[PDB]
Amino acid sequence: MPEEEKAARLLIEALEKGDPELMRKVISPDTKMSVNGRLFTGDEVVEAVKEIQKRGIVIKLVSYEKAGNLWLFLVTVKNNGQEEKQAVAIVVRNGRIKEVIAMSI
Amino acid sequence: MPEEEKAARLLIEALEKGDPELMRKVISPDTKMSVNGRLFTGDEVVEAVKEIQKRGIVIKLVSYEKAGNLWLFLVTVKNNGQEEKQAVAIVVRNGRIKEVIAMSI
Repeated sequence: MPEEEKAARLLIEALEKGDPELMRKVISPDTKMSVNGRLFTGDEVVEAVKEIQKRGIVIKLVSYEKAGNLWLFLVTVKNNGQEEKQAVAIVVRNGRIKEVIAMSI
Repeated sequence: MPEEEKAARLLIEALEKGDPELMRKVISPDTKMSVNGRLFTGDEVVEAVKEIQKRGIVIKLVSYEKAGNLWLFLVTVKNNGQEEKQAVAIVVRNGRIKEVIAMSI
C-alpha cells in the first residue's frame, strides 16, 4: 500500500474514531484545516478531533477520489438525529497532510 | 487581489462560461483533473471544458473555502432539468492549478 494511501486511510480512521493520536500520525505542526471557514492550525487540529469524540459526533466515509497529491472524500456527519454530508479535501505530501478543508453540503 | 484568488476566479469563470481559453490561463501541461474518477491530463482538461459548453451544461458557484494552497468549491451543475451539486477541490500554486477533483453529490 503506498504511503499516500496509508495517510488517507489514517485521516479517515482518525475522523471515524475521533482519535487524536491517529490524527497526530498524519499531520505536522503547520497543517491547516478549515471547517466551513473556521481555521485550525497544527495542534488545534488534534484538539478539534478530540471534540468530535467528546460530542458523540459520528463520521462515516461515503466515497472518495484522488488526483496526484489531492484527495476528496464525501462523508456523513451525524449528531443525534441531525445528519449532513461534508466534502473533505486534503493535500497529502510524503505521507503527511498539509491542508484540509471540510464543507457542509 | 492576490494571485491565488485571481487563479481561483478564472477557474470558476472557465467552468461557468465553458471557456477553454480561460482554462488555459490557469492550468499547466501536467495539470491532473479527476471527474468522479475519470482522469484528464493537461490539454484533456481544456477539451473537457469545451465539452461543457458544447453540451449546454450550466455550472454555477454556490460557495467556497480556502486553506493555504487548497480551495474547495460547491457548484451546481445543470443539464436540461437534470441538476446536481458537485464538490470541486483545487490546488493552486503560484497562480496555476496543479490538481482538480470534481465529485458529484
